[PDB]
Amino acid sequence: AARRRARECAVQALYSWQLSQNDIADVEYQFLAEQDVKDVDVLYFRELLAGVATNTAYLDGLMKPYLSRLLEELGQVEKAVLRIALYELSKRSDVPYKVAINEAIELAKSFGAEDSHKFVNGVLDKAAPVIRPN
RNA sequence: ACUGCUCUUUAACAAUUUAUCAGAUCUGUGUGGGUGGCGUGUGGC
Repeated sequence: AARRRARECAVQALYSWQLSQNDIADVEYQFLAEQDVKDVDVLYFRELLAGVATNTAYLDGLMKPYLSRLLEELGQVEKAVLRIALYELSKRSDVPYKVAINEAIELAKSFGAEDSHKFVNGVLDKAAPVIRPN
């Protein structure tokens, strides 16, 4: 509710970030200004704002040859969701493959484009090597 | 400590009923166009 789902409490921010292209600090500023969210540990809020570090590219660079399609064609919602889910394990190292990927599959159902989970799960099998000591 | 372990490689068609051989006008700036009603009073004839 609070710890894990925290991600999907602020993927909006990510989305808006990946659409606004402004200062991420002001991004979280306007986001917390939008509503008082209590299903998120503010430490995970700081993680989400830390999810700006350039390895973002690298994590899509992680799958850059491991892609079924192009990158920009992956919608901004999928872009942000997958980018933060890989920011868990590509630079932040929060949890193993099963836990974080169950998260990335369950907490994108109220945002996906009616089929997002199939492709994110089929391409996220790259999450197995990124933590090989699974 | 003590709600939280993969669901498995992206949108997912409406179009529809004789019938066919396709079957000259692109003007104006000539110009009229850019204080009274009523009442009362007075006086006159």
